[PDB]
Amino acid sequence: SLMSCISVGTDPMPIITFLSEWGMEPLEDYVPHQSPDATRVFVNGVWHGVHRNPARLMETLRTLRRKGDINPEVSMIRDIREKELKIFTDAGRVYRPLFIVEDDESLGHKELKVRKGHIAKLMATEYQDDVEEYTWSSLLNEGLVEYIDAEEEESILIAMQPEDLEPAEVDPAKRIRVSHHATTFTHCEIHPSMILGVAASIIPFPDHNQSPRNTYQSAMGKQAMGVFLTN
Amino acid sequence: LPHFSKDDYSPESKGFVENSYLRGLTPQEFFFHAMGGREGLIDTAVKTAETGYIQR
Amino acid sequence: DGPTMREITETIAEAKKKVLDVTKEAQANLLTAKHGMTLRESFEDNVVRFLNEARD
Amino acid sequence: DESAPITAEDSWAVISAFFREKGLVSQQLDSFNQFVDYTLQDIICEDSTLILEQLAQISRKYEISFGKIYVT
Amino acid sequence: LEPGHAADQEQAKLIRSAIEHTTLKSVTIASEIYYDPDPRSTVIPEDEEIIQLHFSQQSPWLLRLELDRAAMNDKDLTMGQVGERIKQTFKNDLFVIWSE
Amino acid sequence: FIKRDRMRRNFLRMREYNEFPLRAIPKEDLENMRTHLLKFQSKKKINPVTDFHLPVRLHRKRKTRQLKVLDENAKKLRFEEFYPWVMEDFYNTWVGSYEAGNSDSYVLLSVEDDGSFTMIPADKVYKFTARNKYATLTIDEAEKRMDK
Amino acid sequence: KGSRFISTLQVKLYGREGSSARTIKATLPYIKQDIPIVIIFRALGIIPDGEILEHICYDVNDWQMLEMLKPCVEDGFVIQDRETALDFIGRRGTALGIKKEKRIQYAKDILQKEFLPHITQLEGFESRKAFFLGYMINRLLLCALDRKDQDDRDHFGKKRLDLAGPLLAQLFKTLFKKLTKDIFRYMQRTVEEAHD
Amino acid sequence: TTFRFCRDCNNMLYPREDKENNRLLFECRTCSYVEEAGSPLVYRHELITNIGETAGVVQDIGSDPTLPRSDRECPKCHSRENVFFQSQQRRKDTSMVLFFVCLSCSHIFTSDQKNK
Amino acid sequence: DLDLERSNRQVWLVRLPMFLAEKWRLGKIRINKSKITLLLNEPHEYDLELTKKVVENEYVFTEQTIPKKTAIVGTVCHECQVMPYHKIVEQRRNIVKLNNKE
Ligand SMILES: [Zn+2]
Ligand SMILES: [Zn+2]
Repeated sequence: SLMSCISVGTDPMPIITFLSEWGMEPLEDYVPHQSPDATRVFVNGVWHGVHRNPARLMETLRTLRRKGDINPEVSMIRDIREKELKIFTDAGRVYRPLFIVEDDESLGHKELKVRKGHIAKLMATEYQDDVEEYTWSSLLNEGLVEYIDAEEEESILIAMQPEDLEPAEVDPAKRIRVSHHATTFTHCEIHPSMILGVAASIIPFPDHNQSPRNTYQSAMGKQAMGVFLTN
Repeated sequence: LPHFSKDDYSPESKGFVENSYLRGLTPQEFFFHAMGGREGLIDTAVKTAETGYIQR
Repeated sequence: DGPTMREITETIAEAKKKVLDVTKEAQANLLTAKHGMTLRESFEDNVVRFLNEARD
Repeated sequence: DESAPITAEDSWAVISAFFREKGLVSQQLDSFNQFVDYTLQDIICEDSTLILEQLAQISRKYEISFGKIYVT
Repeated sequence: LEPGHAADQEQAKLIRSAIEHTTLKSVTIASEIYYDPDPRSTVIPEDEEIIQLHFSQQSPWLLRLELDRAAMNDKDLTMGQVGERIKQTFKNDLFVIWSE
Repeated sequence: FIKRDRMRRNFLRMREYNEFPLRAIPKEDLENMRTHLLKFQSKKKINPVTDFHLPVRLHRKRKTRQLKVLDENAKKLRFEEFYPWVMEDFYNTWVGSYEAGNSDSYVLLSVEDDGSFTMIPADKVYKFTARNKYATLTIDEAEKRMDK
Repeated sequence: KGSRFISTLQVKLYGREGSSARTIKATLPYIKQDIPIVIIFRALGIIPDGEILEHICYDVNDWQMLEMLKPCVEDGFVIQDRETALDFIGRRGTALGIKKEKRIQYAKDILQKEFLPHITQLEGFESRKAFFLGYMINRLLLCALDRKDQDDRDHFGKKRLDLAGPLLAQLFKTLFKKLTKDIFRYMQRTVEEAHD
Repeated sequence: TTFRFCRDCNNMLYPREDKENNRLLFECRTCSYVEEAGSPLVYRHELITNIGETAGVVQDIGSDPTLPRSDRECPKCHSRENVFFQSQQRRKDTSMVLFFVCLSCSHIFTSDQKNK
Repeated sequence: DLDLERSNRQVWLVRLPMFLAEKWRLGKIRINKSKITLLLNEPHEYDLELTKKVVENEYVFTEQTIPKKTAIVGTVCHECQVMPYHKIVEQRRNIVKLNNKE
């Protein structure tokens, strides 16, 4: 799809070394009787220890990755019910970005961490074409947008579009949607239309078509005839 | 889909497209419909290879 | 026209009720899996039945 | 105000940022770039040496090293 | 069904039961093995009330197992057959009592 | 209903205690003494070899030119001792085993004759396990029995 | 880091459900048979089954799982010794290295180097590999007890995409060996004849 | 059920029948340790089960975002904030009853009507 | 020939971060009641952690069918983990992810 990228892989050592000095007791000292409730900890499918207070551990790594010291490719999944915490720095994973919903507010409810302020700071940079250089990266380092792989995706609850879904609580020609009954969103999609690849991003109103019809055009358009390069 | 909470058997959760091609499909419906639509393509591919061998 | 689209919207909405009910009956363990299918399957067929009668 | 929650239109500014930075063939480039920077060197140095010893009446031994790597 | 017995649910039910295969492991809840040594007295309270109840040689290891009703009452059955089935199964080396 | 590419107008026209000093402990001792660790894994509440037996004994129990594999020394060393550490009578018994999980981040402050400590990191750590508490085995017959 | 090894452990559960002899064996590499697990643990040095069971059932309440394990416990009963264990395995794969003292040793080395070549290949980690082989076993049991669904093979979370980075790596790596090998051979053969 | 292990042997104690005192003892086929039978029941088989219906209910089940909330009030807490989920017995014949969990008392209840 | 010398010293094991480990390849135990502290030689006042009080079947031993000169020095009395004061520590511990090669 358009937004999706693919990890290049990093070194797991810093994370492990970090995990050690944050409560992960090594495996050699593990005795399931005394630690009936510990959480296993994996790093690329290597059991590395257990942890006894993983909830505090998780949210530490997250902000440590939202700060930008854990390279944001890195996926970290806490599987509460299986008592497991998994981390991959593996190369080759497929991931896409998402807005972070912080259920924090003086507004007293959840809302995206990115506001008109940053939007302005962005459009200022595009129309630069005097430097404050708000780029994509700044949205990363400020903990506004996260990469999410497909495994980590299991443990989030994405909102579909901010407006229609974050604030709590009609044209009959308009299509019919359902509600924000879910109150625990932890992410919002940047734009739902970004689930389409390149070829299908040229169909107009692909949501008014029969599905195979979009597969056809998406394969014909490759044998249209245009200008292929200006030179 | 990761847009739903768990154990959600409502019609729109398990794949009931409700709008009409005129009104447009919401992004989930779109994806469920595309999932059903792909299964149609594969069958066609299969149903003609296996037909072709039978008839010969 | 407008009047029609309303009834379609209603007719769809009833199905959700009929589906909801079967969900509650199933989740109160009040159901009756007709011999020859577990409670799951019985639950599914009913749903798909209503959801298909609704479209038609 | 500069803290009002954004609206669905505002996304496309975010998306512009993404592509203004990542392009569309990023993954093709990013991986290759990684290979040239690191994975090349580390391929070399995983077997940086190979030896050979002959025994005399004292044993002569030879071994060859592999150091930095340079790409023009 | 038989030509006369067309559309008599009852008569149909009897046939359905007549051919539908039924193994024990489809009616029983769980099997327990004890060591209740005396053949006559049983450490389990109820088994006594039936030990004499049919006592009025044998190993000290009670094998006892428990069936659902609704299962056993779906393709409904009487343990009187079920027992004699076991009785007819191996021998009369395996003494068997069953609840009513 | 349209796409408005002139927005770049507005966005252009809008913007007690026991304190103890510790010093450069002699090295020649350490040049010959190696201070390892040890753990018994029998759950035996205390299991000190004070009650083990006497005496106690802790110890371990043509061609042309060629190229060989290459390997760092420590592994070459660590490998080249496949005789484990043992304790016995002449008959209770234990057997040692390398651990290697946490050989590093462990310096030791043994309560010496005084409360102070010379500075000592552990060389290695060993898992010591009992043996022959029932002393049964069919090392030969095992295959024979497991194939009846 | 090196050769991207392809060792592939498996923990096969035996006999269908309802059958008895539901015993559990594993298939180490270079071992021509598949070894009952209670052995492999002992080979790593976890003798008292009450431990072996604790490497597998991290919730002592769960007696289902234990029941499934007992027919494995009893299968290993003949062995109580680590070195016999190690010996037992050594019997079973590529017996060219006839040195008996080194037989069990080579078995002791196949574990160390060839058995879960991820979690490690250094010396002295069998406590680690032991728990893992427990975990791998435990997950097997959840499935045969219907406590978890079978695994899903299309879950895109478990795929990976090799882009031009990896694909060149895999390629270039082999092409680099071939370069050494030849250099070495030439290096050899020239020294073989003391050629300039 | 309820396996027993030896001590100073730590293996598991099979039952060895005492006929003379006429009761059941648990041997240890490796070291000769013995003891009684704390109950004459020896073995269970458990065809149709009702466990795992609460698999892994940890004190954090309230902290999982993806779990559907619900409003019903706990019989104990009479608080009206509870997460819920189907029976974790991932098997086909399994019913579709609901296990709630109140975020306050961590008490588990069920949506049932056939049997509570 | 092995010798159980005394094996009664109340050795206290400590787990420490690497920056500590490197620095160790004096002290001032300022314990207080059970909020045990200690002053390190300059550096900080890093307290001890009651990481594991009870430690059985664990003893220190040193050495110099080959035998060797065994000596059983002391027993683990309790296991400790380093309590890094935290200002620069987290400032560098987080910054432990700020290194690479060329
Ligand atoms: Zn015993
Ligand atoms: Zn409650």
